[PDB]
Amino acid sequence: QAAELFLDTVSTFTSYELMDYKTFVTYTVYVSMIALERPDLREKVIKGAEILEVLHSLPAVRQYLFSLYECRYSVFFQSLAVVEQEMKKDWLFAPHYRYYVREMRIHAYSQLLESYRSLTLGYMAEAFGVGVEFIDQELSRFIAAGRLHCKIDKVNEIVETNRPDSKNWQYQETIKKGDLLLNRVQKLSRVINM
Amino acid sequence: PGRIDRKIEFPPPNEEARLDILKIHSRKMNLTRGINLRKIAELMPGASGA
Repeated sequence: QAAELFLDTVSTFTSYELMDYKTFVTYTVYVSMIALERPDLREKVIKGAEILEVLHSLPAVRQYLFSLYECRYSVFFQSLAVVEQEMKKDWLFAPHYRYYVREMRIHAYSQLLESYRSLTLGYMAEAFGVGVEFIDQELSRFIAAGRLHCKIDKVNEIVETNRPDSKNWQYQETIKKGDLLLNRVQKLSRVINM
Repeated sequence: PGRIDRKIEFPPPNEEARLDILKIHSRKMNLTRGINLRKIAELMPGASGA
């Protein structure tokens, strides 16, 4: 919703509160890179001249956007650590800087990993980002986190993916909201009538 | 002269008094950032408010 309110970046103005228009540009790209998928990214932010000419003055942000779009995975963690570091030292993003990059990592892992089925784990250290045990414990906590749809083999050194349906995942949030609202109207149901 | 109490003249707008009508009237449009209404107010040589 935040990028959706940040949709225009055209009628937006040289503000009193974001006196840099380009800081508003950095904000809308930082929220857009999570908020929208490839089709949207591959038309909206990549072809906008009004969005292009303002990151034209940005050396890192133009790199940080194009390292993700142009499959430059290894430097993406470097610039990711930069923007995550400043975001850690940033007002209004310091409430959710850990929330940001835990979505960025699983987003890039979804991007590369949802291409092939038989890509091995040792392939990714040199072409993707260094640390075989880091990719080990990192994907292990994400499959263990119940996302990042694949299934890793260990003692033959290969990573296998699958594809799930839109059934049980879409079922899950329905039973979440059903139990949540059941708690709500149950609680209020005991609130009224003594 | 014992009839009318006050008579008030209405002049055509100058370059100042066209810019504010551009300001008020330009409110309900979906603009683009950077317009420079001063130039356009100079381009109109003061016809009337309509």
